[PDB]
Amino acid sequence: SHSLRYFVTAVSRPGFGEPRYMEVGYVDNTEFVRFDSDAENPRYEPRARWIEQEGPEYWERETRRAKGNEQSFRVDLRTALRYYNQSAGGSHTLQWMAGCDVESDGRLLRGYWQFAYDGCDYIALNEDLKTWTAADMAAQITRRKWEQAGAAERDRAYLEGECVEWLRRYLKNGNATLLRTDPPKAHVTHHRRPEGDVTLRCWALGFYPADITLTWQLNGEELTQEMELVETRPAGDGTFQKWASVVVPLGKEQKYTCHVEHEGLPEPLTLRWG
Amino acid sequence: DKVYWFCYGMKCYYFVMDRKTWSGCKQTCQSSSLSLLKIDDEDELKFLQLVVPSDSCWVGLSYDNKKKDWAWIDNRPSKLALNTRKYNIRDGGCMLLSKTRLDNGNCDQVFICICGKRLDK
Amino acid sequence: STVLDSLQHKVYWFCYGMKCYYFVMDRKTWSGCKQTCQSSSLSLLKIDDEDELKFLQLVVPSDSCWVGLSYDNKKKDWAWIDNRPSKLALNTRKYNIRDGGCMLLSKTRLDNGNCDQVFICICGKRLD
Amino acid sequence: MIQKTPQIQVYSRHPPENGKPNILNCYVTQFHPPHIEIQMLKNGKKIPKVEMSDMSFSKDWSFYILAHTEFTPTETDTYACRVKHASMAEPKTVYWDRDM
Amino acid sequence: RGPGRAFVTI
Repeated sequence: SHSLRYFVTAVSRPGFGEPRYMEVGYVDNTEFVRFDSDAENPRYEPRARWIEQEGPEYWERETRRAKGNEQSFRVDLRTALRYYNQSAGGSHTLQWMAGCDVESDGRLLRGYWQFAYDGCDYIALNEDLKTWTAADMAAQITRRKWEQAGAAERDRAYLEGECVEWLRRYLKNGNATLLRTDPPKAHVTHHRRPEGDVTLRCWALGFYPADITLTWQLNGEELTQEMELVETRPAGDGTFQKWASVVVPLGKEQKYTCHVEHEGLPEPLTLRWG
Repeated sequence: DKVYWFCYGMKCYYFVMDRKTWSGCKQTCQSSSLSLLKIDDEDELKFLQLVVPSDSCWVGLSYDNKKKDWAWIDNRPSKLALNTRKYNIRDGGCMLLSKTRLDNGNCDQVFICICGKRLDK
Repeated sequence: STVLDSLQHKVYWFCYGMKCYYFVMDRKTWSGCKQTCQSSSLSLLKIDDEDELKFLQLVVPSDSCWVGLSYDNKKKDWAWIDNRPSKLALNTRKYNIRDGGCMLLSKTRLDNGNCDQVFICICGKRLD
Repeated sequence: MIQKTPQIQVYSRHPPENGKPNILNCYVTQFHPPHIEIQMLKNGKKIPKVEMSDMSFSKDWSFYILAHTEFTPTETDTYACRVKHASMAEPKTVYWDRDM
Repeated sequence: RGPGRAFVTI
């Protein structure tokens, strides 16, 4: 499955300037375009090398779309203050994410066209791509407005057509790097703790994509017995990192083996303290 | 942990207002003789979305990397029709419930838990 | 029947900490709400602290709900349902009584409204 | 409306070894509102040259950001990341641990 | 290419 998605943010700062507005496009979690209102003459900019082959028309068109979108959000931020009876003094955040997830076949697996206000769901186009689910009565006002205007049809047209068409185009533009798989450079560290036992930590560095499965086994078994791990984390260069550890009795380290699973590994890895 | 709970029909729901990993939530629920929430049908989904505390919440549905498919906590089906292909492991292998959406997220990230208990068992 | 209905005769509810809340969906006047809660041996909600207010706004309707806080004309000030103070630091002077002498709770506000208007009632029950 | 506290992780790009230049990373996630102040510290002193990824948020709406700067691990120098966010009364500091 | 709000405000 592959995806083309745009993440948009509008943050107000009443009395101190126009709302900060941002748009970020991603193809399978890879950022390729971004528009930041914070510049003298803001425009959409390339973020991946494979999007630089898009001609000038494309960039001026998207820049115009982004500015048009920025205007709607300024109005939205004002409307939200009235819907929620809030004062014009505080900063508020309005977010939007729209895009498509398309199966290997070219069929639309799932479409997105949803919003959030101050950190939580506000409204979302349902999977039927026809009706909406509102988070509260304020958002219900929006829903009634959009259903009566039939705004969903316009959104669905984009999700099933243009979004899908361009995702396919992008996947060709970036064939070389959008499907890259950097295998993990794995090693095991041994730490003796005050408790008397030992912490065996299995490390995985410089891999890509972020997806990965690190597991520990005892004499080749279901060592799911509570192991410690951390959230997969990024590096400046775009690769990821992760580790998983378990406590073991000092003297029986060679009994435990770490197994690393990753898309870039034709065959899973098995490491020992050795 | 602070707990926001109630019972409706033949099930009780407990929202553990502390953000934990999906695994943390599963452990928290069975430690109190409950189970990370299983949604049984569309009507229960819509009802729960109305009372969710304005946040994304861990429920008992997750990806099994060895079976290469999603399965509820009890390893049995639900009348809640779900096309598991609509969730790419690329966005995570654990499911979250919010007021307007049901979407997968990163199992290692932290969110509040929804523990469930059936009264008619 | 509802959770508040007697055995022999619409309300949503939940508990949080040492307290339970019942939302009487049949909109009523402020005093109408006061009475309804009293009839069920409950009390029009008194918010005890900032934390309770914080949590409640995560789950209460965007539409307002009557709470147990009102203006006493012959004391020229606001008082909770039990006529006792609350840990909640509320500025009961930033409200213009010309716009209402009863307190409403909403997802984003604690705004005053006209006591004669009808809104959902939030009834509170203290555990033990 | 809801505010979410930032989750913080401090780690190095490469396995550490004293005297060998490396890259110190501070990954902050799951926070809201987006307004945030991040400071990487060396012996409690603000490291000057700090770069951070551009504003980004996940499907759940919460924000995340990666801050990084050059550093050379020694045996007694300390490295930390201090984060100031509206969701916390006080700044939260997380120290680097060469073993995690 | 991205989505357009096309002035369909909340």
